[PDB]
Amino acid sequence: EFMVSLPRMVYPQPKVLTPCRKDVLVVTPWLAPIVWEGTFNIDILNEQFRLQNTTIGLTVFAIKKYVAFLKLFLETAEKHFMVGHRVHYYVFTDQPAAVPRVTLGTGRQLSVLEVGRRFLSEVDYLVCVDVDMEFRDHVGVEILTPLFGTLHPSFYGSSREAFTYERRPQSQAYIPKDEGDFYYMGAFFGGSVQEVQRLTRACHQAMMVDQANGIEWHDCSHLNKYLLRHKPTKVLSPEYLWDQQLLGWPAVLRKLRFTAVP
Ligand SMILES: [Hg+2]
Ligand SMILES: [Hg+2]
Ligand SMILES: [Hg+2]
Ligand SMILES: [Hg+2]
Ligand SMILES: [Hg+2]
Repeated sequence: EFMVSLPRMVYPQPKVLTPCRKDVLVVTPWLAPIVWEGTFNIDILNEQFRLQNTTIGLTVFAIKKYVAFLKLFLETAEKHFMVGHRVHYYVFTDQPAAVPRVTLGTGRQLSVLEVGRRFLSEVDYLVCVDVDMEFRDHVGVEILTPLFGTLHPSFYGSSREAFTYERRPQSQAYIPKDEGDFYYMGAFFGGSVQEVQRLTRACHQAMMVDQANGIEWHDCSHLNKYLLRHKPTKVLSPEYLWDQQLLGWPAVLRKLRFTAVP
């Protein structure tokens, strides 16, 4: 779409001969940024996305006992997720009446969809996350792109042969030992509505094929196969999907933004 000029802004000059980070990879081999603290100026990005009147959809499934995680999830999203931008939460649940009444900031809305094209007209981007989580620091427009995945926090330092991809050749999710860029976790992915729908359609079909052939990480295996074959346009660092009880707070993580609930 047509993009208006940015206003005058005052910020430190980028330093061509100073790397952002010397401890981590900040760009994939297909030139997608890998999003770590210290790589982005959020004021620039906020301007760019507000000038497009960007709306972000946040989708969460909360079935059976998982409804209990909604209150903390939504309260913390209010403090940390896309603050200043238009947000539409979509809570898919078998217990609509048990969704807690959480107070939202202006320009933010929540829809409860009961489970046993709306997204295209309502939001620009869709972000798909697990509900048994809390935001502890900024998660903002720096993630937005046509298609993103997030590095699994248990495997970011692992060699690809150790990745727990699907290794049975009979599965549609099969990845051999000599293939793989990263191990992505399904607990946080997203993109444009069109790209997220492409992904979820592909995954659903591959899973149907495997079921027909008698074969069943499941969600993570199919995601990982899709993102191998359709490279994400941004990758989120493990700042964006962490478990402090399991993994601590290593020096490489400057912020812990979205985490497991103890
Ligand atoms: Hg930098
Ligand atoms: Hg989704
Ligand atoms: Hg989702
Ligand atoms: Hg897939
Ligand atoms: Hg998937």
